[PDB]
Amino acid sequence: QIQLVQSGPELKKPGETVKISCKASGYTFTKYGLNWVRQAPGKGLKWMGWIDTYTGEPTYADDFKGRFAFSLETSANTAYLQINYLKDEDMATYFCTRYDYGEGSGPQFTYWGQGTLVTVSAAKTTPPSVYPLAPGSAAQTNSMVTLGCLVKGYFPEPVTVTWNSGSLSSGVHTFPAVLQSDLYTLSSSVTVPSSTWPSETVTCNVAHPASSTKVDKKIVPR
Amino acid sequence: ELVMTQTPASLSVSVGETVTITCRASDNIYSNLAWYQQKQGKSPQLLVFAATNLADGVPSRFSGSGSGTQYSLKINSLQSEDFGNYYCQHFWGIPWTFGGGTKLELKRADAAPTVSIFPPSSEQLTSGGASVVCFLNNFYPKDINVKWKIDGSERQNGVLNSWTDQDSKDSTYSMSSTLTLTKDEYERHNSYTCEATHKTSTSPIVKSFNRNE
Amino acid sequence: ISPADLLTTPVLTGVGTDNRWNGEIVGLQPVPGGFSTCNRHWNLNGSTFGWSSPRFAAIDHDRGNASYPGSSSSNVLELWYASAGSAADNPISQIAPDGFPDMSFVPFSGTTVPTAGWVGFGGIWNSSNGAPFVTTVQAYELGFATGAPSNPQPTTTTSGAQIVAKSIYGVATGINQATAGLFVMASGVISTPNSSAITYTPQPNRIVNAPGTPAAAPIGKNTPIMFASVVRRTGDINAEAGSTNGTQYGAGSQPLPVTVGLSLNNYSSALMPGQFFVWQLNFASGFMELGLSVDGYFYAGTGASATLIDLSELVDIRPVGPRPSTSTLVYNL
Repeated sequence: QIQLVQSGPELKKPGETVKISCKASGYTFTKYGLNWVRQAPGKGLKWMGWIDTYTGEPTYADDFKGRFAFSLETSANTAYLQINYLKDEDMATYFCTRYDYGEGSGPQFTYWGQGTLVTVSAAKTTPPSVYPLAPGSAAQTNSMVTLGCLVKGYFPEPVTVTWNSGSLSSGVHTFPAVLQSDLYTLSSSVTVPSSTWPSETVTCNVAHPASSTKVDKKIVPR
Repeated sequence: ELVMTQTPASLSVSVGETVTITCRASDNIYSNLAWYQQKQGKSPQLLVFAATNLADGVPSRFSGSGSGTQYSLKINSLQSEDFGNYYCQHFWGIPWTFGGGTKLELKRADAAPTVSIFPPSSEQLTSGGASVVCFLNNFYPKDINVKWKIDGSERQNGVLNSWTDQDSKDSTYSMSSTLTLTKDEYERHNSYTCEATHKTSTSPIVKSFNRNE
Repeated sequence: ISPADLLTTPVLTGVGTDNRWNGEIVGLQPVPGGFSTCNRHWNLNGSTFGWSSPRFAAIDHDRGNASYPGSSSSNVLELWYASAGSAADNPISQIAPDGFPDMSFVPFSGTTVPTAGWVGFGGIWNSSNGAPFVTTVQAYELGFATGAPSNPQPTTTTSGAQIVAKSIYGVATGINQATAGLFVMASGVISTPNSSAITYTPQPNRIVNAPGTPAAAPIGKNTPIMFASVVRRTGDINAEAGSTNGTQYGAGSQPLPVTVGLSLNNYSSALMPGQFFVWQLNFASGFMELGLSVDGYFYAGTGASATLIDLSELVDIRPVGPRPSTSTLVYNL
């Protein structure tokens, strides 16, 4: 099997340096050039350059000549990308991909690594604040009722949210986390029949592994 | 120099439909054009190379065509496996450039948003803050706009919005909205309103509450 | 017509040049394992499977792509490449421009100088108006490759390949230019990293051939030959024949006068396959026979020998006529 396996995710501060690994297998490493493509979260793919795996010679797009450097370790079948003096604008997923052109194929990026996400932030590790969202005291009950969990001000990703220790999966909407300054906010809704709440218990489980925290907030009425 | 313009940005399609997406180069790239597919949370995969040739292992329903400056990618009878993002890319002088991307989302009939408003929890209030939360669940199509109104006046600053991907089960979209206030500012007003405009309704969908109840 | 007048005495005694490097033929290099050649090579049907005419003018392509590596544009190697099959101006074949060498690209970078690469002088120019990029003039290695530009690797087949030009020394200022033109004089030299001569160039496993190129294989004790001339090398540009750092030989498939003649008249009725047109090469002490096939290849009765035959004692050439290739061509020193 031909594959390119990339190094794990990194989380760095502005100004720091990162080095990403991309290890090939299943083919002759020095016979095919490796290109680097990057993608900011939600945006498109920007091409960065290639490193000739036979000679070690790198070529860069002009925007990347300053702080980016391609290298390789032939003995390890591995290519490296190093970024110096990290900016916010460097936060992206970085792909190494194998270039092919010849014998009826190409020009093409034929095989892609799984990607490496470089997160850039100056935030300090913070536990989340969990708040139970019950309907306001003066609200009318239909056949269904929706309850909420609000998770505010944590860093870094990720936080995990379950309802009733996982026993509630239908009608649960856990939303993508977003920034509030440089901390994260997350919310989660669960919709249940009115005949089961507040009759039976609905709690919200939130776990933040980076800060070793497990909050369980039960939703009680008003 | 050569910039790539893809069109359209996104289109909603159903299984069995035939779809054409377009990539236009700012100068001649002499058919040195590749097409890639990227699925949510994955790495891109090669579809077409040299404008008109399917990569090894790509189903026959995919079709690439073009020359000079105008190229197109055709998918005959979109199977369920075809949803995701599509990119064109040129190999005519560095920098090699990718198009902006076309997102193929799955089609369905309209759905009314279920709106729920939640006042600040009594726990957060005693901790200095005040967040009003609004959920707008299971609606279609994706385009929706939410406005917060405090005592009838719209509050622009202080709101965070989160949109989900298309749902893996019912193909709908959901949205979350939080209006964050100082505790003092929250206690100086009465009516907090979450106002949504969507195709399914003509009047805006509204859910409010007054602090004094 | 009789092809006898195609190989007269001046062709192998000082005047005739080889059809690859245009150097004065001074030897016959047998190839015991055989080889193929199509570029600037003609057969007795008036046809070539190559992409060059029997002349040495300029290599000229108007639609490639140029770039330079590193983060600095000064005193840097310049890379130019184009797809095989895009020499639209060339009426002979769209594979490569007329005069592009038929040798697989020898990769290199930085300070290292490629070994045994075809090198020519020229640079990059502007395809929309014809103006030169004056800061890109240098000596460039030219060859066929795959995986250009990310990692040019040598190839010896044309379909799907790329033609590649890369300066062996740093150009004054490198440029990144799409639809860039290449201009290089068609008379070439051999790249060497130092003063030492190398083996004859190109070796059989470096020659690039188009689809359908017939091969030259042994027939009994008859072995196909190349024509060896003294070609200059970049490592010691002054060295000529009998140099103290060794004598560099370049090799071609035909004497250029033979190629020219074969390309002006049709000789289809002079030979059938299985026959040589034989000339007798008379030396100072002894003689030998040279045989020409319908595919335009020359043979000698030297069997498995790869020793180079010196021609400095050749006196005159006499035509013999058609002879069966079942008969071992005479070789008597």
